Amino acid sequence: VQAVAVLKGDAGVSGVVKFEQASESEPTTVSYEIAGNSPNAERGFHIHEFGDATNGCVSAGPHFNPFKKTHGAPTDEVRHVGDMGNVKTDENGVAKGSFKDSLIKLIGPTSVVGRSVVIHAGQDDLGKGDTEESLKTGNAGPRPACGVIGLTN
Amino acid sequence: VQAVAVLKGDAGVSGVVKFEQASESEPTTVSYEIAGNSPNAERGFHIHEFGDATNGCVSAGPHFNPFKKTHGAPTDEVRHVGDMGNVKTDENGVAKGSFKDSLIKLIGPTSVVGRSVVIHAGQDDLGKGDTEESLKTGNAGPRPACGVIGLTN
Ligand SMILES: [Cu+2]
Ligand SMILES: [Cu+2]
Ligand SMILES: [Zn+2]
Ligand SMILES: [Zn+2]
Repeated sequence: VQAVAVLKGDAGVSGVVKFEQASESEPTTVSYEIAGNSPNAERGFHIHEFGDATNGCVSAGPHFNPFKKTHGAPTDEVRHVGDMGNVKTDENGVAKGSFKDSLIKLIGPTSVVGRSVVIHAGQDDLGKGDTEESLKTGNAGPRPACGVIGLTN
Repeated sequence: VQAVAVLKGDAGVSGVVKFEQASESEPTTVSYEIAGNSPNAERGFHIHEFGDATNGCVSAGPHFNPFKKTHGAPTDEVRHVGDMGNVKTDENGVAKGSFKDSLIKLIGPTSVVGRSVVIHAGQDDLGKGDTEESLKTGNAGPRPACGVIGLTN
């Protein structure tokens, strides 16, 4: 199964995020190409609960957290399903790469199809900051771009 | 369960389409508010197979037709699942209304979540025209606006 999200916003940030999972027990491969970010930085990358674009990126809601855990790093045992950490931007402000993830799924009760992908304006503290907010959002900041995850061929 | 699609394009057409279904056997209520259309006309309204927005409204693919039937009217026995017919625009070019549909579903194997909603620039001939194209698209024409159907609260 394949899915894709086109990140759009009004801050000059945009990109494409592709998802791919063969079966439900298999990990999902996430590939992304995002431009318009600050050069040479880390930017929070997450899947938010709602694929609602009526109110910009705001209506996407909180991080997809069906298991009611606190915010963390993709590699943490305790993290939100939608926690993809930080993406690295080069000197031209382009973030590009891919990775596999076992919590994010395109099949089953926790499918992210129809939900949102959000790129933040700030760095994700991975739930290590000493603030209550660290545990919810990772203090990643504003959401310059987002896209609803849709099915593709 | 509730879902929504925000129709965007570069032709001045835009709107919001909301979906609502309590259980899978129940009909889905579709509500829509679209502006920027030709005044006092009929415009093809359909759910296309892919929620792929990488290539404008083109990448949304054909009408959602899991049962491999020909194009028809919402009331026809033989129609594509995604066949919502024509929406009527007033003197200000606004199409607004709602209806229930038993083929369109937000739950189950034929869920339209993650797929696309497309408003056309032309009138849907409801598969009555005498052209082969009538049976595929209804000769509805160009796709000025579309949106990926996402989950909401
Ligand atoms: Cu986020
Ligand atoms: Cu159509
Ligand atoms: Zn999180
Ligand atoms: Zn059709």
